[PDB]
Amino acid sequence: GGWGTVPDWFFNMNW
Repeated sequence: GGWGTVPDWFFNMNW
């Protein structure tokens, strides 16, 4: 969800 690492709604949670 924020281009980071762990997956999320958008792509990868920033954190």
